[PDB]
Amino acid sequence: GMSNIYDSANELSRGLRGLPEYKAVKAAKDAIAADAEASKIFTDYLAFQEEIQKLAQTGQMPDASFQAKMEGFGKQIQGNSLLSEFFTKQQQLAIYLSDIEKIVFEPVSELLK
Amino acid sequence: GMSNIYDSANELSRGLRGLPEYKAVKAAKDAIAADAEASKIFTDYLAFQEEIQKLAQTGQMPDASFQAKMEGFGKQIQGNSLLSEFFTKQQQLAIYLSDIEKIVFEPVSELLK
Amino acid sequence: GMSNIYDSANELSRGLRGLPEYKAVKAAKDAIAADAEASKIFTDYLAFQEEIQKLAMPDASFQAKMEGFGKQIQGNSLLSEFFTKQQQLAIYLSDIEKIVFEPVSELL
Amino acid sequence: SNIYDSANELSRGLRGLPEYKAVKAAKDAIAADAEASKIFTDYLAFQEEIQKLAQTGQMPDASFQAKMEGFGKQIQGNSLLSEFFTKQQQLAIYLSDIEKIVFEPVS
Repeated sequence: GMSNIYDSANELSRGLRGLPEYKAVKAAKDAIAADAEASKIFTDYLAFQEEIQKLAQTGQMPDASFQAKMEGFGKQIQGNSLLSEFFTKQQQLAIYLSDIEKIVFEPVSELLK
Repeated sequence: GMSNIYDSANELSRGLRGLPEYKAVKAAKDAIAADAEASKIFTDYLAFQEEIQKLAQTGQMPDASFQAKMEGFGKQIQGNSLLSEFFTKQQQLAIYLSDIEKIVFEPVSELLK
Repeated sequence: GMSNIYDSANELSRGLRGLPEYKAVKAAKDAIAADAEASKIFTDYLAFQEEIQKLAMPDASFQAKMEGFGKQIQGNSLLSEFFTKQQQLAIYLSDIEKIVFEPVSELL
Repeated sequence: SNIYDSANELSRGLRGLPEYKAVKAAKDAIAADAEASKIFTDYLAFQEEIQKLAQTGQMPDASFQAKMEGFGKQIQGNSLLSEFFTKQQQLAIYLSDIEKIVFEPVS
């Protein structure tokens, strides 16, 4: 009953970790970590995440510094094979997980109505 | 392959629907839709929640007005037994839902944190 | 042009710090800092702020916890003095912000 | 030297900044061009999106990074947008300082 929920959650989990797209993102993270150059840009993009929370108090007008700074980081990612691999594999996975979400939480949607 | 992932996602939703906890929130939510006044407080509460979580991106505490508002909603909830039955029962369902979140969906998102 | 902006800015800054409403709030926050009991409730309440992020259906757990801190606040005089005063100040500040940034508003 | 007087004096100084004047000029020009205006409107909708994405703790994904990259190209390829985004950086320093100096010591 409760066991059903956790049995199915576990096998759904295992199944997703078996996807070539999961394998690829994880291997890609490991390759960023082994690479000085990739790793440094990743760590800085990570640190840039809080500048995005700044934005959303200080953001009625378009923030030109932010634009340039985010765009800069973008171009660094595109020019680094390890980083663009990570983000494109991550994106493919999040696409697939989003359709699984829809199935899994349909009984909850039924409760918002 | 992606077939068996879908089978597992479909099986997990069934389990959710099999939870007595799920069953109890569904009965509570319907009893609220039958009542025109519990619906209005419920509707009003939901808009108040989304007001609260707009403070999520300012990192500011809820002030005396939000506190005053929540006191009000809390009196309305406790003195309306359709509302109080739903709130008590949603808490019990909530644990399962956040467990599913945790086991299945959060890991892909964490790739970005 | 620039010096002007910076002088007016200084003047307004010192003016706001000299408002009785600003002082009332600073004195009330200091009183919390000096009361071991209020200090802890306040700290706890600060820590509940990461839970309104997690607020990413009505969350019953959240309403109860939030309702709970509200009552802890109304039950503590130092806390209920801080929040009341802080609100009075917030209305001034917001008035002033409207004036100062009206030229930016026109840009939107 | 009361607060309303200082706050009014301060906003009039803003109006007087060449940096302000240069941003108003570039916003109005943009207002009068359908091309530039829709990108502006879209960019702003996208800022909102970044802002809401923000609070999740995540990095912007490949898709957000690509949206940003698209807008970058559009701003750099459109003259009225280039003028605005450049003049906005310069004004931003003054707006920030006012925030820093006036408001955060009482908030």
